[PDB]
This record gives sequence, structure tokens and C-alpha cells, in this order.
Amino acid sequence: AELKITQVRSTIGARWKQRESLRTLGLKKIRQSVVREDNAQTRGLINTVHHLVEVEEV
Amino acid sequence: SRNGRDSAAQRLGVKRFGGQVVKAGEILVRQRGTHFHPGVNVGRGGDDTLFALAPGAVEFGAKRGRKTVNIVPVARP
RNA sequence: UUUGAAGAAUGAGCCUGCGAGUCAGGGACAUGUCGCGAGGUUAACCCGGGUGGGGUAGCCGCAGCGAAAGCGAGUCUGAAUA
RNA sequence: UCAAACUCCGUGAUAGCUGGUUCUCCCCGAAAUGCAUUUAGGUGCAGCGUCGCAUGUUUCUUGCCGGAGGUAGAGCUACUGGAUGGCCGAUGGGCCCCACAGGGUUACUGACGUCAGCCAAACUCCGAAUGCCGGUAAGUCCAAGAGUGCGGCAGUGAGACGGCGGGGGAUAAGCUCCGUGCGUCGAGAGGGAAACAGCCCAGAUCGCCGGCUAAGGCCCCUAAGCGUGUGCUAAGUGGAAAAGGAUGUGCAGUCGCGAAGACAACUGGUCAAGUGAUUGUGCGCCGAUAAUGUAGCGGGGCUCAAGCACACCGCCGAAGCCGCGGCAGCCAACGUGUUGGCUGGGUAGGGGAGCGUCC
RNA sequence: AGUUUAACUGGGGCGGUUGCCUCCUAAAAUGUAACGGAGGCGCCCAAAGGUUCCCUCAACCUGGACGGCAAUCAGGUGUUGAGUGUAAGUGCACAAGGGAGCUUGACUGCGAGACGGACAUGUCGAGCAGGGACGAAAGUCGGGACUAGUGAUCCGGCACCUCUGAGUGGAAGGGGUGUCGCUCAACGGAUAAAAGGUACCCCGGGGAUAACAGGCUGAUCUUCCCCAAGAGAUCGACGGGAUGGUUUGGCACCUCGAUGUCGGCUCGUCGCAUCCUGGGGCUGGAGCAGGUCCCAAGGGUUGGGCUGUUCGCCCAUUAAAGC
RNA sequence: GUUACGGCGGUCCAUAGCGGCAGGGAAACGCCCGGUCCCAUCCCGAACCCGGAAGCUAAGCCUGCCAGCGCCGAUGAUACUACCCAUCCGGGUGGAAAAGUAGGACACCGCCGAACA
Repeated sequence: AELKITQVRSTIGARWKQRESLRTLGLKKIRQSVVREDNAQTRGLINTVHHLVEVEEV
Repeated sequence: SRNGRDSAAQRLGVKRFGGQVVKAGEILVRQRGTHFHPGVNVGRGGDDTLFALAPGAVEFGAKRGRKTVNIVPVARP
């Protein structure tokens, strides 16, 4: 399975872990998207920053 | 008021945790009583400080109801 | 100047002039650059109408350890190659 | 001119104090903390910036694994304390006998306990979540412009408010003191909250009379909906407030009585369907209440909602993102300067490159 | 005559405090402030240190001359509730708690590795050598169950050394090793040596920082209200819920390169929680007159004695002498 | 290899302990006899030690059975909590107690040695 994650909210006002999880996912601005395989590490990453991104199943 | 006097913090507690590899002589816990008792390859100091007698990995176990600290001789490469 | 002042914290009526990290020292440390290189360099001074030439006294590198006597790629402690 | 005259000189006295310190652009970018201090508005060292060198992902995030706690919670014949529904029950004193020896009766005083119920920052037989230490696999990786060490140059060492956890105070303060890989401001423009350092959205390299959105909005002021569908509100509630008071109303749930004629009205007669008390609820009402002027929707105005609840459909809306063009820093590729990828808010401050003046 | 006369302080002054140790605050690693809450220390022990061996309390029950709740004796139950020199905490019944025998390791030279840390301090430590103690031996012993019982540097004293010795030999003096001398207690210790007044004051800063005024809150104040124990329409205790910034307060955001501090006079303006006049209601209102409660802010609301006064008391009035 | 057996050890040291009922002495384990020898009593051959085996399984010990007291103990649910929504109220994802209950439990394992084959 393949996940498309797009950033929809700003990093301003977020905690250190949330910014670092967003960076680890690999996106920097609003409306940028990445395609990352559906594994446990990806689930943890999206679970950290679910309030800042939108997830869609490719 | 009478109050206002206190002593310095003594920084007691556990220094190396389970799985950490240590050298001989390294301090494992800093305690007042014998909250942890020495196990294998572990000695006890004058202030009841636990330290390693041989290199290896820290292992926390219970012996006859007492929490003990032991050193496991990690395998040579 | 402040946590914070558009101001009810400070100063300034206006213009034109003037008004605040500089110099000395073979000073000290660091970093560029140039010369020479196990060597580098002269000070006072002397001789040149100059900015040039001479001038080895010194100074810094070239062996360290030890309070010191001292020993020396070792040396100090120590009864000890401990 | 006098709690020690005046003048010159020492002298450009000394002020941990106050004020001032003059051209530009590019890159990075704090702190208001800890310890000590004849110390508290100063300073030394450390923490945090920058530059150079060395080292390479050692930093960080996520998953898994190995660890120690004594908080929240809970519990207590598991301890220690306060307790109780406080029960009998000690212990003392009076009363009654009168001996004062011996004694008994309590509105007497009435120990601990305990059937059972309680409480606890300085209680714990228990006991998390997070956080912390280490291991491990990945992620990011033409970047975080990350860590670590050494050296040059620093500034900072009065913080503020907001959110959570606590202490002091009367859990009162726009009070004070701490903790927080909490945020923002400080040092941050833009949009929203009428205005509004600290709240919400979002981090400004420059240009454009292009587009899409965030928060917040769409009757007029004012850009975009007097939008659609189903309901509620009569209080201008919306558009500030409590204990408490109250035949408002919508929905739902009960029960009592009842065509053998129910309630009202006029135990028995007439009469003619509902008639009584609640239960939780969604909105409403009094409580409500100061002194320049409406003044507690930003204004006009709004229930023919432009109010509220629930679904649905659009659009407006920023310096955010995208489009097109210019510039710059870092790095990469190939070259003998082109292309490409990232980045370019900024005070104290660090580094780099330049304009103009005179000799 | 030259100087000194500390700091903290919810502004100052009196007072208290300043170093070390233990617990809570402290938010389950460490660390964490307050003039926050509780306590202790500036020693002691020649054995209460080292070693070897042995033992197990307190409490309760029963039975015993004095003897009793409680001394000493016996039996039973008793796993920790006793005790550990000394606070508290963490421990210790395997004992670190009780007893006995020998003894001085309450050593000398050292010390891999660490903890804690701005630095200076501080803390633990296996193991090696010498020479010992105890023990059959294995082994343990570099003081004490642990964490307080302490003071840097300088200067000087004492003992020892195969150090040095100002021409030489000595000596003096200096040096090393061990060690002694500080309520330097303001305990990182400005000097070996130090108290006060200033309203005669001066200078430079600071609203860090206060005084009067505001901005906020409300211990207190006042305006009410909630239930009704009662006395008997009117008062309403015991408790409970609200306004206001008209009282004293608390904070220090505002100003120390200036915001006049009380009363009085002159002149206002606003609120209504109404003193008179106006309108009502019930009367425990017969009428008069009041009580009491509603609505109502148009106008009005005196002059003097005493005191600087506001406040207050008094004197005459007035429809009334409002807050 | 077997026995109602004796020792020496274990286990996140009670699921094992305590209590009750019913049994045994082959060798062992004990109680037991005595103080002559080593040794001993803060007095006591009680204990320690030594020398023996007349008696006895009444005790210790171990065997079998009892949930009685203790002990161990789920799942679910809840308390609490990290993050995120939410103008308060509360909600979403994840973690997840203590207590209580169902229940478990009158131990299991290892190495030697006795007596028997």
C-alpha cells in the first residue's frame, strides 16, 4: 500500500516533535505532498502530525 | 519563621540502566540504604554504592525477594 | 531606555559648520601575507646629505623530568621492572 | 557664593551611574538561565550566537526491544497519623452510702479498639500515562545548514503574556514564586479578533491591474449567500453574571382517574374528553443593579432573521501556496561558468563585500 | 586627621536569616524558587573500630514473696510492629539488632575505572606491593548501617630528609615530606585592625522603587437578596448568593530631566440607594398622626457657637435641613 | 530403573506458608543413654562437644487427603492519562490501572547418596 501525505497546516506554533516528524516525512511547505509506503514507522509519523497533514490512500 | 534550612541535593539514583555496557569499576547506582543489592560481579561501597567488578551489561534481577543488580559478561567478538 | 511606549517615560525650535575606538611599545594572544629555514633575527652604535651598508651583544627555536642536588629519551615518587 | 570662601595648579580627579557614538549591502543569529560574589541594576565561569579548523550523522524523528521509578489514580485489620455512624469501654471527679477502708449511679469524664463507612504533601500492600537512560531498524540526507572537540570575537545574565502542573496570599488580584523538546512577543511584518506587544491563521528576497486557499466571513457600511432543507426562540434572547424564584414553550418518559361518563362548572343528580403529578431534557423569564452621552451587537438595522441547532452547496478572504520574470547565499553536476536543487523576517551580536571624502 | 559602619527585605524600620545534613513542596530519572512547610549539626566511641564464633527481639496471654500497667523467673504465641550513639530518611531479622574471645587495617606506597560537577571543592573504587590482625581455612580488615560533626589561600610553629647553603668549610636562612595554629559562623573566607547622626545637608541616578492620584482585585466597607429559628404589619438571629470601587486594604502598570498634600471660598455637573413637595398600597390606620412599602430626580434643601478641620456636639429655625 | 527415603541447590522464593485429618522407621534422619577423653555454660553435658546404641516413631522428617486461614490471580469495564479538536461544557485516537470478580493453588525442577532390581 502507498500513502500520499500533504501538509495543510503551518509549522508555526507546533512543538519540536511535530516539526521534526514533518521534516522526517520529507515535506517543507503547505500543499507539498510525499508518497511513502504503508508501514509502522509511517503510521507513527502520521500519528504524530495528523492534525497538520491530510492522508490519502493511493 | 523557623524554617528556611535545607541540604544540598545528593544526586542519588541509578546511573547505568538495563542493557548498558560498562567497564570494571564503573558506578551503577548511588543509594543511601541497600535499595538494590549487589549481584554477580557487583560490589558495594562504603556509602553503599554499587559498582561493577567486571566488564559487561547491566541486568536488574530479584534474588529471594530483594532487587539485585548483576553484570552479564557480553560475548567477545 | 525598556517586558512593553504612536504617546501621557527620555531628548530634540530651525539651518549651516564643528563634535566620539586613536597613538606609542622588537609589548601579549589569535589569524592573513612575505622572506629565510634547523635556523631566524639584530639592539645600542658606526659609516652613507636618504630610504643604503655594517654591527653577534643579546632574544626565540634546537630535550625533558624533578622542590632541588641531579639524571637524561627518559625522569619523579616509591623498598619496588609496581 | 559658606556645615569650611575664591583663584590657579595636581587634572583630561573619580563615578559598578546617566547621556551620546556619524556610510551601505550580503550570510548567520541570541539571552533575560545555573553557580559564586561587601552580591543582587555590576562582575567571573558555565549555558545559548558567530567565524575558522577537525570529525563525519555520531544530532533529530518514528517503530520495536531492554531498564529504574512511587506522581495521577487507587487503597488501608498493608503501616503511620487524623478521624466516625462514634459504640461500649478505660481513667479521673462529683453524687449516693457517708468511713476516709470498702464501695456503687450517672446530663458524669468516659483509653484503645471496630460490624461498617472515612481521610492524608511530609501514609503506601499497589500503581499508570508521559518523560528519562541504553540498544536496534529505518527516515531526513544536491539538508537539518544537525551533533562533538579545539581556538578567535561576542552579546546576554531586570523578561512579558497565554496554555497546562503546583507553592505563598483570603487558591483575590492585570499579585508573586517555580516546572513544561509548551507557544508567541522580545527580535515578527501580513490576515482576523471594532480598535488590540503576548489570542487565532500564517514566517515578508524583489516585481505583476494573474490564480487557489487559512483564520475569519458573505442584508448595507464592507469583498463574498436579504443561500438551500428540517426544527426552535418572543426574550431584541441573540448582543455580559450567581444562589434562588417562576401555570413560558418544544421533545421524550412515567404514573393516578376516567364513556360503568373522565376534569371543570352547576358522597348523590345535570353535563360533556381527556383530566391531574412528575422525570430528563432544547431554548426562553425574573434575579440584574450608579453616577459626561445611546454606551454590555463596531454602526445602521434584523424575528418577512440578518438569532440558535443540525445537514448540504457555493464564494470572499494574507506578503501563506501556485503562475511568470529579476537578484543573491549554500551545495551538486558538467565544465573552464553554465545549469540544477534547497535557502534568503530579524534586535544584541559575529563574519564577508563595498560607496563617498581628503592627502 | 584619615576612614569603616554587609546583604536579604512584596517601599522602609523592629525582628529573623547567612555554612553543613534529613523529609515535603518537586509535577514516578537527575535538578528545581519563596522572609514556603517540618527537624538536626559545629560531636561522640580506645570501643560504639578490625576479625571469628554464637544468638534473636518488642508486644500479648498464663503462672510466680515482696512486685504493683510496668524490675527479675518459667511456659506459650510472636517474621519484625523492638533496636540500630545522635535529626530525618533509605535500609537492616540472611541481620547492619544482642553476646563473647583475640586485636589496632582509626595502616605505608599506590591505584584501572568512574559519579558529581562553571571552577575550586567533594565521592566511590576493584586490584598490586610491604608489613600485620583475626580465622582451621576460604577469606575480611585503608575506622564506625549510610548520608551532617566543618574553613581555601596567605603567614607562622613543630618533627624528619642522601635537598640547598651568595669566595671556600660551616652556620643562619630557604626547600620537601608529615603535621599544628582561624564562631575567617556574613562559614568561596574585600583589612592584622573599625561605631553612629544629619530636619544644615550636597551630587549622580532610579517609578527596578515606593509617597498623593489613578489600572486591577476584594481581607474589609456598603447596597441588597436567598431559606426561615423566632419575637410579634414590623424586626428578623444561625447559615448562604450577588453589585459598587464612596472605607482601610493588597499589587506596583503610571510618573522621582516635579501628577499640590486637607479643609474652606467661588463655580458647577451627574446618579437615585428620595430629606421636603407630587402619586399610590396595606395598615397591628377609628379620625388626627404615624409605621411601612412602592412610583417619582422638576425644583428646593437655613443661619450661627466650639474645633484647622472633614466628622462631630450644640443653639435657633424650616416644607425639608438627602446620600 | 523403582521406594511413605537422606542430603546439597534452584524459582522475578508462599501457587510453595500456616492449620486440620489420616500413616511410617529397610538403610538413613532423629529423639535417646552417659560425661572417661577433645571441648562448653556470662550458672546449668539444657545447648556446644565427645563416647555409645537399651528403648521409641510420641515429636522432628516425609506420605496421602482437605480451599479452612493466608497467597497468586484474569477478561471486561472504569479511574487516570499522552496527543489532537473544541469559545466553557465536552469530545476523538492511543496507553491503561488499583479494587473487585471468574478462577488457580495443600508446589515444581536439578544433581548426588541410601534400600530394592
